[PDB]
Amino acid sequence: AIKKAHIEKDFIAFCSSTPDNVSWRHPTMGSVFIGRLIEHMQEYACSCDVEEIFRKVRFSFEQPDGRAQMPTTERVTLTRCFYLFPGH
Amino acid sequence: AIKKAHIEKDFIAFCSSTPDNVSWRHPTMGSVFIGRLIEHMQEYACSCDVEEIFRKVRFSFEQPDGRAQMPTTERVTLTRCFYLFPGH
Amino acid sequence: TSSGSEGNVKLCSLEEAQRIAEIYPIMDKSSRTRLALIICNEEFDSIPRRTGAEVDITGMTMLLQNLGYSVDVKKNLTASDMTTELEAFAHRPEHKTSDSTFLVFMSHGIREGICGKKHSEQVPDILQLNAIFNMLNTKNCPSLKDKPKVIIIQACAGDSPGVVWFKD
Amino acid sequence: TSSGSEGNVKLCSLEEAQRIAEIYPIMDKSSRTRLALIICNEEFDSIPRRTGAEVDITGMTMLLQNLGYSVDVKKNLTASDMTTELEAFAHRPEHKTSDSTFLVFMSHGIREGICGKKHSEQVPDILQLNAIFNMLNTKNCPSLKDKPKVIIIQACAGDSPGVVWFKD
Repeated sequence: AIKKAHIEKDFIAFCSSTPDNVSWRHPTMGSVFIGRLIEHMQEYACSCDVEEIFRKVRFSFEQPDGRAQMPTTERVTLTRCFYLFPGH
Repeated sequence: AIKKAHIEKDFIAFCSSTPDNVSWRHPTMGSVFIGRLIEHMQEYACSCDVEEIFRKVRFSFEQPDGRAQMPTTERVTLTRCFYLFPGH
Repeated sequence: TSSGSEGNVKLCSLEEAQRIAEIYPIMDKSSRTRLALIICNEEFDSIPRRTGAEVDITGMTMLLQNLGYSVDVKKNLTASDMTTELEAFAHRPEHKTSDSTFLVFMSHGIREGICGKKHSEQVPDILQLNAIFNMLNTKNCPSLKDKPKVIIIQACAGDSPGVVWFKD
Repeated sequence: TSSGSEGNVKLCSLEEAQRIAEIYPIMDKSSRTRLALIICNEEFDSIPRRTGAEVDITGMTMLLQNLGYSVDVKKNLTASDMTTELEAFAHRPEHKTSDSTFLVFMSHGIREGICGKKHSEQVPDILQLNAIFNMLNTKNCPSLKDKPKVIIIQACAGDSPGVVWFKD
């Protein structure tokens, strides 16, 4: 027997900046968004789901400086909370 | 004194279906996504933020039938949790 | 009780509110002027009538009011008229004394965006999602800076049924 | 301790795990074969070199491994090569015994999408985000059905600084 399934589901995309806008990269320290994501993943993977971690990353960019960017979550079809449960 | 601010921030879009795909509407009962959103807002606005409510709406569409659609959250720049606090 | 202003929306109690730095601030209920806009296209020139749209209008309007928003309802508009209306909604001074807003778009849809009243395959009349965000952002709508802007869209994103088969 | 397999990622304890129907199921650590792909473009034909990309590769690779994923790293690919590689990654049988995946794209970017190695204003070489989802969805990648697919993109979405001025 065959069953129907959603073609697109359980996706989440996290981009470094909003449409039309730039993303920044330090020539020796690396990309700002990437470094910020790693920092937040290391800290919040244990206690938060990926949607919440991504929100926290956006918040860390809230106060703009000379080099400003606002990371964006796009095309979400997560129907559940995705916890990484690091260590398990 | 002038200060810098993100051009695009604190947005969330909730669409009725994924890209390329259809959304359904009962000729007398109304749109499926709209009716489902109202039902979930009425129930979960008190205890959940808008991102979580929207996720629950996606979950209610998980098991596809003859008329299937997967609502999508798009272009999120919410840096905080948005609770409606209904009654206050 | 459903006889109140919140209607069928379950109430958040004082003990529940205290249980909930990571949240958007809410303005004083007495002074705030919350605004919401619904654009619904039922009657079209070429595309078949959207029967049941009145149920969607009634439902969303009552819900947004229940959550404390003054609701503006506009019907059967072209993409140009929607742009004009969204520009007008962005200029509303009540947004300054509001903590958030809700935009609702309900119409026939394609991959490129939302259909206006005059849309046809020969002469397209489409409002892109990209245009909605641009009119409501910090540059074109400074009054809603740092405030949640929720956009709801009822429309097709294309022609595909959106399904794939799998066996047990 | 950082000497372990999870490195600098803070561990989720057994009491913490129990405190957390609304969650994606996790496969047994002993049997699962978690996969992740990183595509990073550093050297280009026309666009200036992306100095510091090696720090991003090192960082993301170590992090994804720390979270239990076997990481595939591919460098300096055209849009056609990325499509081929993503198709190859979708066909990997380890996905069947995996509970999730992570895709990382790092490159120069424009509004239309991610730049390949041969990209120029005259002869564009762009991978659209729409193409990434299509190759990883249920139709083209049935092995990751009902499983979280996380896509990370480091790129410009255009030329604008992304800022507006406001006064105090």
